Amino acid sequence: DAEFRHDSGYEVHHQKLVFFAEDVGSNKGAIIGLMVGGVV
Amino acid sequence: DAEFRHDSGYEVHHQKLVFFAEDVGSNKGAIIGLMVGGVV
Amino acid sequence: DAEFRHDSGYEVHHQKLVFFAEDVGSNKGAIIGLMVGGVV
Amino acid sequence: DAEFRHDSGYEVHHQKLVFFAEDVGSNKGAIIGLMVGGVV
Amino acid sequence: DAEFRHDSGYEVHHQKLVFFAEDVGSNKGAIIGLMVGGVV
Amino acid sequence: DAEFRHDSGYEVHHQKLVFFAEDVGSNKGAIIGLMVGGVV
Amino acid sequence: DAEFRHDSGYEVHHQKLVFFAEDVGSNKGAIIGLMVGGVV
Amino acid sequence: DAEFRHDSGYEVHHQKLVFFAEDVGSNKGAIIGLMVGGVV
Amino acid sequence: DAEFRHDSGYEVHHQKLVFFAEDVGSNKGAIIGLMVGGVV
Amino acid sequence: DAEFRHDSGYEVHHQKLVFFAEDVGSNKGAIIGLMVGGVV
Repeated sequence: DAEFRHDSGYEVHHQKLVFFAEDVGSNKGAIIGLMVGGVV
Repeated sequence: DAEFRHDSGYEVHHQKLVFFAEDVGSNKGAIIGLMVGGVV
Repeated sequence: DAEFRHDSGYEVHHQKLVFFAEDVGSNKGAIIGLMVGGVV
Repeated sequence: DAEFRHDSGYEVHHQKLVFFAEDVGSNKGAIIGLMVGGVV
Repeated sequence: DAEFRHDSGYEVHHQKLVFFAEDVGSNKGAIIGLMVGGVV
Repeated sequence: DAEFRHDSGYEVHHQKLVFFAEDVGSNKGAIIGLMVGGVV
Repeated sequence: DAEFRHDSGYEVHHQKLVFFAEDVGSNKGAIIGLMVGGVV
Repeated sequence: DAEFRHDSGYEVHHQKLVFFAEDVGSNKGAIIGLMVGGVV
Repeated sequence: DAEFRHDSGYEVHHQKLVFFAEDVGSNKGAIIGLMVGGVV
Repeated sequence: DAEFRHDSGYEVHHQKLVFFAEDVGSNKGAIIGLMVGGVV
């Protein structure tokens, strides 16, 4: 319901070689998965 | 409803590389999984 | 609703590499798994 | 009351590599597992 | 009032590699497991 | 032709789904690897 | 050296899922490192 | 000692899921590692 | 002493789940490590 | 007499689940280690 009202939080403050999934407010009741990798 | 116009703050940072998921408020009953690997 | 009239704060930061599931408030009746590996 | 006003805390500042599941407040009737491996 | 006092602070950090699965303050009725291995 | 001759080896043969990197005869020199995950 | 266009083998298959990396008898510098995971 | 001209073949047969990695010959000055995990 | 059979041979195979990490035939000055876990 | 030979020239397997990590043939100036764990 409430989400576009204000920022429930924050992430990231300037960096290199970084990735993520920013999802807040209300999650969904199901299934989720993710994978990542890097060399050197 | 679950989070009124309150404060709450979050920030992410790192050096080389970083990744993940960000979910605040109230999670639901489901399933989640993640994996990561690197070779140097 | 949990997280009654409050603020709460959290921050994450590492060097080499870091990953995880950043979630504030409280856990729920579900399942979660994570795995990571690196070669030096 | 569970938590309090102002920043509740923080996690992850500096270190080689780290991963896991972060959840404040109180844990619920669920299950969690994680594993990591590295070769020198 | 619960864990120790009102406002507080928390941060995660160490060496080599570290991982955990749980909530700060206190734990509840649940289950968790962790394993790690490496070769010198 | 050190790569044909008779039947070097064999196994199972035929499947529902498969993925990887087939490298025979010759290969590269350095470092190789990555990370992958699948559900169900 | 017996590596340039040498022999490897055969295999892989069944009726589910398979993943990995196979290279002819040619083990060079840092090679073959990573991690993988899957859930049912 | 090594595979001095004497045939060479390898085959892998699994069922549910299988993963692996390695050089079919001689492990020279290098390093290799792998990790895998699965949950019901 | 070092391989001694027609059709060379083969390696890797199982049912439920299996993992292997190591150079075939012979090995030299190197290092290898692997770890795996499952819950069910 | 060669060490526990099961890789090259043969087949690698077991029951339910199995894993292995080490140099097969002759243990020279090298090091290898592996670990695994599982729960109900």
